[PDB]
Amino acid sequence: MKVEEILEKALELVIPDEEEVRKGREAEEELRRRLDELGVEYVFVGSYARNTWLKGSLEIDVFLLFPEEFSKEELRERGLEIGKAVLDSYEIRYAEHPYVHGVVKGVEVDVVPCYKLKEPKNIKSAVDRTPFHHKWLEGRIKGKENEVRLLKGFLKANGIYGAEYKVRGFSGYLCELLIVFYGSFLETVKNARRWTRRTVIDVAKGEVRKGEEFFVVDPVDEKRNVAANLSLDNLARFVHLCREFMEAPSLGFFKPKHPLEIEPERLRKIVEERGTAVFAVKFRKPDIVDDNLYPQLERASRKIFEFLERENFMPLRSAFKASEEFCYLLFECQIKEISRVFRRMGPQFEDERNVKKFLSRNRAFRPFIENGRWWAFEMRKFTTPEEGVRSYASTHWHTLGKNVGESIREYFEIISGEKLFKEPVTAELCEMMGVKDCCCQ
Amino acid sequence: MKVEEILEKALELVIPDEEEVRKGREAEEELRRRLDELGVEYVFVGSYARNTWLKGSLEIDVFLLFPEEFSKEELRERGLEIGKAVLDSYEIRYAEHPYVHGVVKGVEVDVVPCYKLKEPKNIKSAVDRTPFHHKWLEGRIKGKENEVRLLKGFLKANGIYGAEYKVRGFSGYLCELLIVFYGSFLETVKNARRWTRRTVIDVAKGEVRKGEEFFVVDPVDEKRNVAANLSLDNLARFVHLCREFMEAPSLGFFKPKHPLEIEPERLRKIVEERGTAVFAVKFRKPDIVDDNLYPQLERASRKIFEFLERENFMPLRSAFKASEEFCYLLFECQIKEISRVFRRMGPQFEDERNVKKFLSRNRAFRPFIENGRWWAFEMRKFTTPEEGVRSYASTHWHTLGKNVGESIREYFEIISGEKLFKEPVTAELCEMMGVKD
RNA sequence: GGAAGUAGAUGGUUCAAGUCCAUUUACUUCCACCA
RNA sequence: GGAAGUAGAUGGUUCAAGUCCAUUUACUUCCACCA
Ligand SMILES: Nc1ncnc2c1ncn2[C@@H]1O[C@H](COP(=O)(O)OP(=O)(O)OP(=O)(O)O)[C@@H](O)[C@H]1O
Ligand SMILES: [Mg+2]
Ligand SMILES: [Mg+2]
Repeated sequence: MKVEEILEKALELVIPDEEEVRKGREAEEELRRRLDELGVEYVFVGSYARNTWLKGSLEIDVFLLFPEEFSKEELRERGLEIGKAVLDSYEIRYAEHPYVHGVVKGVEVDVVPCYKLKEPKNIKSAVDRTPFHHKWLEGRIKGKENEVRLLKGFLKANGIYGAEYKVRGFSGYLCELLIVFYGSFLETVKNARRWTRRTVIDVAKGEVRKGEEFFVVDPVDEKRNVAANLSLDNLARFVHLCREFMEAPSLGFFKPKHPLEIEPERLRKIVEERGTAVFAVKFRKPDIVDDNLYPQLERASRKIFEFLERENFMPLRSAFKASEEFCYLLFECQIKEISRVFRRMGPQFEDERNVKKFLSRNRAFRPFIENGRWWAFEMRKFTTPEEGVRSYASTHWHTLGKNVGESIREYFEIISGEKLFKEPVTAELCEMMGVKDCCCQ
Repeated sequence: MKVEEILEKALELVIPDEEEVRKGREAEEELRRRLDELGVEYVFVGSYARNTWLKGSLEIDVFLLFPEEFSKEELRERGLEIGKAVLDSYEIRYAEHPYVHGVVKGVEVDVVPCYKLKEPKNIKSAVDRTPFHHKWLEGRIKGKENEVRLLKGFLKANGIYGAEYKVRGFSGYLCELLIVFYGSFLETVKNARRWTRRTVIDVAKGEVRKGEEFFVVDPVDEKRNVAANLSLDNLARFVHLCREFMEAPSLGFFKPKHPLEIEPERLRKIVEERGTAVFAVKFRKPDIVDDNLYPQLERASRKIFEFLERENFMPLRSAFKASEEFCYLLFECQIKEISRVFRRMGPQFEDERNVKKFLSRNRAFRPFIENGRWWAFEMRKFTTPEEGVRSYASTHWHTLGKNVGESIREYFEIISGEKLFKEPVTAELCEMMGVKD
């Protein structure tokens, strides 16, 4: 019931069992053999090399150390070559930096080429700091492995673990740095209660200061923010979570929640009670990696939200979902239907030439004078948010992300009501609307 | 059919025929006999005394001159007493300054008490500059009185004659100062096309200058703006009217625009086409003079319009109507119905104590973080502008004018649709909506 | 692919566009995919 | 009766509103009712 006993039981959730450890060790042995046989230069890095990986998430990182002189294309060719040669099976899928993902003896492996630099200043490939991260952490993280695993488990259970665009949260490496800086999970959590959007953590200097934004200085590269891709809102969520946990510590904070199946009827009743327009833009998912797709979904949904705000539909929040074959951009608005008529501002009464020009247009209704200015009634070409978005997405597809917008150009549809509640978007609708009691465990 | 021809056909509408001119003289005969009987110091002033009133708009002005020693109360009692004695029929209804309205041999009369002071500066009673107004216009208006009639008829036809709150247009006295200034109706109309909201007209100096506001300076009182009560919008409407007349002169500018009757069903159709929420607050009309009522209706309208704005009902315009029994506050809104759920801004995430208090509130839905701050979903008590206004008027009756607010306190209703279209508000709704035909 | 920045060009909307909606050229940086 | 200003005294709403919604005391003009 006290934190210490909570943390004891939480360890059972985050520490790999021996069987998984063994499986890891054997795959490592086979990998070393295959790599030694190739006469190639490599280093084991990341959480496997440092024993800071989470139970159930074993993945080995092998880095291939190439001459700095190699072209980016040579780095790609050789890296991919070696990767395919040493893995039992493999997939090649990446946004910018080339690497091979695959499996050795049932264990997942990233085989990543990088440049063998003397110093990680003026990095040549995106991943060149990673060998230096490992060397910096290796003799500083000893005996703190399980503190790292607690922080990772805590973050993961609360959906803010990982720096990738799909999460915009805390990387593993960031977790390790925090644990070195504060000494323990408990100390990190206690101090994070006092973090601000201006907090700078400089682990190499042993220092917390104030800057322009939240910045965790990489001890390997003073210019690098390790928390560069942690969103303001996810920072906010972690700070609030640390405050909640200290107030009432519970094993529940390490237990992930999953969305409940909600009947389309609970949904109908909820939307009816809210009195809002709830609708989605649906279109075929571009065949691109997550790290390209997610910022494009984010862009498309903002541009449309922004359209809905300037057209006076009073959008509340938006959300999105990428399924296997489709994407959905979700919106909720306060205004289900607006009037046809609106006001357009004309010139001041003194300005005769400009008043003429304003009055020259034929309208259904007479212009009028109000507070020394001419005004006119005009008519909208749409009166519902759905009609607005049909128009907007048809004509502004191009501004909705490179691949998302091109897909929307080819086909999109607007869905609402039970048709929507039948789409795989109920978790996102529930979160968007702040529906109580729709998640469990 | 050119400009000067239009102006001459216009005279038949503004110049009183000799029979009503005679009607006035023998009422003035009977007035001077009755007043020349109690002694009484009195002086005929106003438009009758300058010969500048409109055809069929004959009212005589008689001013009782009282020594400056007379109290506020004795000016009232003694002045009212003389007015009652001298008039065949009489009514006593006023906002501040006491007078008697009545009839003598079929002619309307005002009997007005005032202080006979030297210099109309540092004024004692509200009406003290009027006899001096007349002493200035005496000769200066001779041979120009028909140009005055032309201007008054032009303003009267366009709903902008009169300085009273019901109108907020041009006073008869102002009309005479303009004709004295510019020389003719035509010259006034020609020049007024170039008036701004900043124009200052000083007749005593004989100049048009640019000042802080529209200020037609009284020659007998340079502190006083004769156009004090002319609304910016009615100035704007006159200036435009002048531009329209000079661009294409017509006798139609001198005839009152037709009432143009619209039946409930056509009005209904138009509202449906606009897609707006159109409704009224109806209540019993306070038994008060117009000059007290109309500023309160304006205030009530504005206060409710501002409520509708901040409640996101997107009001377009408002209007009001006073009948014999009832008053109506009319509104058109872009939003017929709003959602029950809305967003309310909470504190920045760093502020632990305020977040805690923000989150302690009992709500139907879970609060959320957006761009570094907490937000709550909250639930409205009303979802339509009619129910919103019902709540507002019940709760804020006190802020809606002294008497108008008191009447709303005891009873009001919100009315829309066929029921609203049955009410005598059709003129105001058409004006509000810019309805044509 | 997304974001930030600098120096520009253009279309549309409007009585009126440095100001709103978009389109576009160059040079900068950054982030995600490994950590 | 409405409006503008000078010195304030409250209440309500809100996480917090010297900034939102209202209430009130004194002084000081102004406007409409006649012109
Ligand atoms: N041609 C135009 N059409 C529509 N709106 C305009 C136009 N020009 C200016 N505006 C408006 O003015 C904004 C541009 O800022 P700017 O510096 O011109 O102030 P401003 O418009 O002159 O404001 P104000 O008229 O109230 O002084 C725009 O956001 C827009 O709302
Ligand atoms: Mg790994
Ligand atoms: Mg008169």
